[PDB]
Amino acid sequence: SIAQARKLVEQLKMEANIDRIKVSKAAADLMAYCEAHAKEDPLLTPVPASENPFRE
Amino acid sequence: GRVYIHPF
Amino acid sequence: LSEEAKEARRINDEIERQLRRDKRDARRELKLLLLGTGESGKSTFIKQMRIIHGSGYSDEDKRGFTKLVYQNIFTAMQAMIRAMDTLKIPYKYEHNKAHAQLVREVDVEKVSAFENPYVDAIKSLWNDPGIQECYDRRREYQLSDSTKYYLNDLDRVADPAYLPTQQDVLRVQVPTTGIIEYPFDLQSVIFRMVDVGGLRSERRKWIHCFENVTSIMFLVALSEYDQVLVESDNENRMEESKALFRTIITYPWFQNSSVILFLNKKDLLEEKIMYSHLVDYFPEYDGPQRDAQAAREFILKMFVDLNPDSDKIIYSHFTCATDTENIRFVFAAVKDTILQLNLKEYNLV
Amino acid sequence: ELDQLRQEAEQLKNQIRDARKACADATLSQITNNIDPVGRIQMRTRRTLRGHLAKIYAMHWGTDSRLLVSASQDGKLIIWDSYTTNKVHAIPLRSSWVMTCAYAPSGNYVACGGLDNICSIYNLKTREGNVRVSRELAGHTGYLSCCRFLDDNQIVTSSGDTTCALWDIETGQQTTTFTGHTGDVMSLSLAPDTRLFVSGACDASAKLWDVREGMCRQTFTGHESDINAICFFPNGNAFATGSDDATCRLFDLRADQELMTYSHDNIICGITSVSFSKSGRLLLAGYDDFNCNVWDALKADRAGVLAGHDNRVSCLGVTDDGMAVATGSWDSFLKIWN
Amino acid sequence: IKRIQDDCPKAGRHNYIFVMIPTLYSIIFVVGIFGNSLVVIVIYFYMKLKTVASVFLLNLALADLCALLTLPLWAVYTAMEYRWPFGNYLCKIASASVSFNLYASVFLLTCLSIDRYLAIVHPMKSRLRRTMLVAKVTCIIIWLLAGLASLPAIIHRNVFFIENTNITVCAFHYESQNSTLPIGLGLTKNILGFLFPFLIILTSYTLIWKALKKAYEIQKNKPRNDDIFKIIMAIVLFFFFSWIPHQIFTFLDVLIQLGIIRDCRIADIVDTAMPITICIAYFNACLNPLFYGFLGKKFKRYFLQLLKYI
Ligand SMILES: CC(C)CCC[C@@H](C)[C@H]1CC[C@H]2[C@@H]3CC=C4C[C@@H](O)CC[C@]4(C)[C@H]3CC[C@]12C
Ligand SMILES: CC(C)CCC[C@@H](C)[C@H]1CC[C@H]2[C@@H]3CC=C4C[C@@H](O)CC[C@]4(C)[C@H]3CC[C@]12C
Ligand SMILES: CC(C)CCC[C@@H](C)[C@H]1CC[C@H]2[C@@H]3CC=C4C[C@@H](O)CC[C@]4(C)[C@H]3CC[C@]12C
Ligand SMILES: CC(C)CCC[C@@H](C)[C@H]1CC[C@H]2[C@@H]3CC=C4C[C@@H](O)CC[C@]4(C)[C@H]3CC[C@]12C
Ligand SMILES: CC(C)CCC[C@@H](C)[C@H]1CC[C@H]2[C@@H]3CC=C4C[C@@H](O)CC[C@]4(C)[C@H]3CC[C@]12C
Ligand SMILES: CC(C)CCC[C@@H](C)[C@H]1CC[C@H]2[C@@H]3CC=C4C[C@@H](O)CC[C@]4(C)[C@H]3CC[C@]12C
Ligand SMILES: *[C@@H]1O[C@H](CO)[C@@H](O)[C@H](O)[C@H]1NC(C)=O
Repeated sequence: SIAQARKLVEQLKMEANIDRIKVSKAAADLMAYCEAHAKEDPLLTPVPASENPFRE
Repeated sequence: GRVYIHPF
Repeated sequence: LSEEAKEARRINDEIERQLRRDKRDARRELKLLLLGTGESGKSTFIKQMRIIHGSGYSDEDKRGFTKLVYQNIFTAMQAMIRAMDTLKIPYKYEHNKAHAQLVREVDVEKVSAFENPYVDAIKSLWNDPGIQECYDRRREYQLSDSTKYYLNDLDRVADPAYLPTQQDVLRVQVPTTGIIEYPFDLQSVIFRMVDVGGLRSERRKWIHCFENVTSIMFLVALSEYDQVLVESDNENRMEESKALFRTIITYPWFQNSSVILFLNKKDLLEEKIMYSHLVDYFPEYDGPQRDAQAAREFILKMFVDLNPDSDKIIYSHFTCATDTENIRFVFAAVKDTILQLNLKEYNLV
Repeated sequence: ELDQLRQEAEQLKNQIRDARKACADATLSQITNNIDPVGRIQMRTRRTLRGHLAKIYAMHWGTDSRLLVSASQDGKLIIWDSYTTNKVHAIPLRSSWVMTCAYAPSGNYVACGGLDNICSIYNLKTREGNVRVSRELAGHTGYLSCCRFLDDNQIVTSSGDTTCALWDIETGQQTTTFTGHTGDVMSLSLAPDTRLFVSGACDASAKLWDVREGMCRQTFTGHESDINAICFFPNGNAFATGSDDATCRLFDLRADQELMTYSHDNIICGITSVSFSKSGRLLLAGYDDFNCNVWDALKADRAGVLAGHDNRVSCLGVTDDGMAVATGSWDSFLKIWN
Repeated sequence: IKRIQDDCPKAGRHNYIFVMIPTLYSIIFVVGIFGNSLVVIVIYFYMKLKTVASVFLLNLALADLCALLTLPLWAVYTAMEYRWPFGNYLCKIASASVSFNLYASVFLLTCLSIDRYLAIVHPMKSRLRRTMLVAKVTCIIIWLLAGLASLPAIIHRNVFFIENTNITVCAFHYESQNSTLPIGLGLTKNILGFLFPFLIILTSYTLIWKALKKAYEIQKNKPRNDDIFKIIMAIVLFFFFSWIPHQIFTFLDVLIQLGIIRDCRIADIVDTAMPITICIAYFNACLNPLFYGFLGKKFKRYFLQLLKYI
């Protein structure tokens, strides 16, 4: 009870100091990664059957 | 002779 | 077909033959889901079936239970000390107060042998009238029903050269935090009794693992109609067991599963209904108020009435903690469960 | 005094919410409004692996992206070759009740666990004849629901006692215990750098843990009902959670906020597994209505449906190279898609 | 077209047979297609062929369906005062189609009788053996054994020209007073078609009867003695009283051929009764979907699901 409360407030005050960057900055980095590696994704762009390790 | 014409 | 592809198919073919053998041998298995209430004699219930179904116990196997025997005597006595604090019952003798602190200090896991300072501590407390009165009020707080058994046998348990008798073995309980299985081989079919009473986690996460079981075994003690437990808001244990029984039946997983409802401790009901009444705990009861058979049938009807399906068959048996026909009843109820399923698929029933 | 501490906790929680409300300039949907849609996704079942006797509960791809291990409740741990559909190993387990499975990155070990509360390590190579149990990691007090190999000598497990642990296989003793959750921990995902890992629990919250220090860094609290699956975005700065709400939610580590929700009115069944593509564009999710759904992770619109399972699809994995997706279901059959 | 003479050509040539019999054949054909085809849908879509019971029940429905397929051919052959306009290749097939499917229908009912006996009288021990593979082997052996019994029919059956009436019939010719090979057709229908199948069916359902009495009395819990025991009596007696008229008149025709019977006054009734007894032998094919199907609770609810989807 009292012990658990002490731990919880310690965890919450420890969790507060992590600085949070804006979503627009974070959302841009998600787009930046998806575009750079879009070509290498085989499921996104189907591979020619010659270089498909499944079904010849 | 006997001609058995029935289905079965 | 290169050289390597040959060995790959040789390994693959060996595995497929082994999987075929295991598939063949799995047709002999039947899974029964065992669901005890907790206070019920679930431990002594299973051990009794293994003794009757051949097997047995040997001195090597027995010596393993010796540590558990001593541990049980402490737990038994320690629960009595905790109740003294709650029911506000003090001790008759001042010497016991000090002895009680020593019993609280003992660690059950650390116990490995029974030493002299602990014999007295426990013997003296059993002698104290306050502890005996607390034992007499065993319905209010969760306590072992076998404490008298061992505490009267303390002299042999105390002796260093001690071997548990088959009766001690039957009563001792081994703690479990996971599933434990008990296989019974009746030659025609091998039963896999799956005991899941000690999972202590959310039931919705693992209940679907037993979706295809043939039957569910429910062990309920008939002597729980007056055992109001004080840990909760003074709730009747019978009501809690009925709630557990109702919840398990309504799961969509067990729609095709039969129910075997064992009613345990019928001998204790006869001894205890003489000075206790059922009507004041269950007002819907209308009986002679002194008959042990009217209460049995009434208690059974309450459980069966909880089943809404009307197509799920419930098989019921009365066990007296020494019945030798428990394994034969399970075989009859499981065989009859299979027969009805065969009839339904043949469109005969 | 108890009220003073809980009021302080309430004040701290208000501050957490206010900080997020501040760093919430624009949603991900607004940023990705002028982007090219993926279109329709056409996947066909290239393979179908058979041999399990009962329901399949977990699978894991090898790092070489050709070998995968699957766990079924019949008591078998089967290692398949995806290309040629040949079984390489068939391990019989001591307890048939298994709920998780893992494959070592080196390819020498496999792990499994379940309602027995024990994680077993099997040595594949160098063991002549039958593979044997190298180790029995014991100490959990609940069913073991996930395990992931950190290295050849470090494995992180999650259990039903609301705690996670980091074990040393050689010694056999847990090194660190991660206990902040208030419900059953059901899933666990490791970061690409193997220094952080997220865990999902039944209290509808996800937490980010630091492996070495052993403390909870951030807590994410967007879901309503219990979380069944979790997976890191390939960049390592985001992860996706699937829950029984029939919705998948994306969270960002730096933003500390929920970005997008992938949900549909027709979908009312729970989500059993989730995984990402190699580029992170496709988010795959297995459902209880017997089929998988493919989502555009940047637009939250459905792109395809992986039908062909007649029972609940319980497990789902994507190869390291991104060539194939393996889904197993309670129908006892694995399928490889491409 | 071989030219022969009919020994007594007025047998079976009555006005009331050329109109009543083709009507019965058509009626059985309409009812049988509606019933049996409905059952095949249910087993494949709802029972899903996951059990040994499904394998046997599917084959029985299939055998009854194929027997009815060639019924319209015989309906118009009897309608035109016994004249065959279809050609030799069609009479070769149409005769084999009836005999092959009818033999399989009788043999399959014997297999269900034995298979039901194992699953009821021995519910525990039969689990080890009653696997899906054994069902497939039994079913193919049944169809193969029916083909070997139907083989004499496809051999002897041939189109003939009756010089006495200038009518082209297709039939079996008993040219000799002994004619041992064609009369092996007569006895095979009698011994391998009624006696052996009925002895097994009678024995198995008698042992099922005893077991259900003992099983229902031990439990004594809400027993439905009425429904289970009515079905067993209905199944066993219907098979006997729907096949015994044809087997009686088949035996008489064997006596006619041997020479024991020579008068055409009763060779007239034998050729008169045979179309009638074939009509009621098909009652099994058009009523098997009821006895072995919808008398149980499972198919009743499956049909209601179909009714909802209209
Ligand atoms: C199937 C069981 C009940 C046997 C049925 C036999 C029936 C179908 C047969 C046997 C005797 C046949 C009858 C024999 C004689 C004649 C005279 C004719 O001018 C009208 C038809 C009529 C009346 C036939 C009707 C059909 C008939 C009654
Ligand atoms: C031609 C015959 C042999 C095959 C087809 C028979 C069908 C059409 C008949 C025979 C049994 C009949 C069923 C008998 C009982 C019931 C129960 C009732 O609550 C709903 C209708 C239902 C389900 C009937 C539906 C029609 C039914 C299924
Ligand atoms: C050669 C001919 C004359 C006689 C043999 C016919 C055999 C080969 C054919 C005819 C009927 C067929 C069966 C029809 C129905 C079923 C059930 C279905 O699940 C497939 C197997 C099975 C059992 C088929 C097996 C092959 C089969 C038995
Ligand atoms: C009156 C008779 C002709 C009806 C048909 C009976 C015979 C053909 C049927 C009834 C019992 C059937 C057998 C039942 C069980 C098996 C076991 C299987 O491993 C091989 C096939 C076999 C051996 C079947 C062969 C066909 C069978 C013998
Ligand atoms: C082929 C023609 C004659 C149809 C014959 C159908 C006869 C043989 C079948 C169909 C209906 C069956 C009946 C169905 C119900 C019962 C009720 C039971 O308590 C006694 C048997 C009895 C009376 C069965 C006797 C046999 C029976 C009458
Ligand atoms: C209903 C089941 C139990 C028995 C049916 C028997 C029927 C199919 C058989 C038995 C005796 C047969 C009869 C035998 C003799 C003749 C005389 C003939 O000039 C008209 C047909 C007629 C009348 C046959 C009609 C069909 C017949 C009545
Ligand atoms: C049949 O044909 C012959 C000629 O081949 C003819 O003489 C006879 O009248 C016809 N009819 C009968 C009933 O024989």
